Amino acid sequence: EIIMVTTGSREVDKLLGGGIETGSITELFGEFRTGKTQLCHTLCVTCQLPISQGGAEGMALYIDTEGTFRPERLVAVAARYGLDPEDVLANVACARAFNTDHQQQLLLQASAMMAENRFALIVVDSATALYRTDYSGRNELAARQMHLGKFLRSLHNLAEEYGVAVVVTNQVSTTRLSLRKGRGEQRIIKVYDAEAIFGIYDDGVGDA
Amino acid sequence: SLVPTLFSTASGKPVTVRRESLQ
Ligand SMILES: Nc1ncnc2c1ncn2[C@@H]1O[C@H](COP(=O)(O)OP(=O)(O)O)[C@@H](O)[C@H]1O
Ligand SMILES: [Mg+2]
Repeated sequence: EIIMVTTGSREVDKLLGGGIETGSITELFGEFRTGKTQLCHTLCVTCQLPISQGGAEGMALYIDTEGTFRPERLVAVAARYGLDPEDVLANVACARAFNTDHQQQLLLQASAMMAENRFALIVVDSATALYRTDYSGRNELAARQMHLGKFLRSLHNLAEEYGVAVVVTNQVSTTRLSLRKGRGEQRIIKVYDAEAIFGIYDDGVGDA
Repeated sequence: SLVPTLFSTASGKPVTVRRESLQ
């Protein structure tokens, strides 16, 4: 029931034992421009790839709280994997929620969508931009970390129930990965415990 | 009877779900 979604980089997948595991929450920790969003975009297409190709053969649910979701990037990634861009764009559902009111309803909607159709990955970029304001939207939210914790708990339940991979990004069962900047435009990833170098290109995350 | 969602396809198509599913 647990499948590994290729990250687009053989080295990274090798370190991750195949890639992003399904049925669990994988937290990506990294500063700005570490490739957290770019990684999510690549995964939103790889999740649709055939199992043989390291995919979960499923759709992707993208919860954008940073407003950095760009469907065009998915198209470029699709080209690399020889997948019809129209289909990949239709196989990725995205909800751009910055207010807590909408963010609070996304989980419920996600469950219904996953119950009605087959999804393989749920992306949350980013948890940092989540629950910034209170329910009214007028003020700051008290004890945000407590609210965020409950969100992740329910997200883990969806992960276990619908057996979908969940990648949650954080600026600066849960598998925690840290992202960093390499010698040049290369990136380094390692588990919080042994490191791998990957690159960010038009076609998306890859090796070298 | 379907219900609207905040989600939409990257192609721009709005996403809906049956109320019973939300139930
Ligand atoms: N089309 C592209 N080609 C090459 N590198 C890219 C491309 N798009 C983004 N990147 C790289 O992605 C890095 C991280 O971007 P992003 O994942 O959005 O950051 P964050 O992890 O802060 O969300 C940038 O530093 C940039 O060099
Ligand atoms: Mg981001």
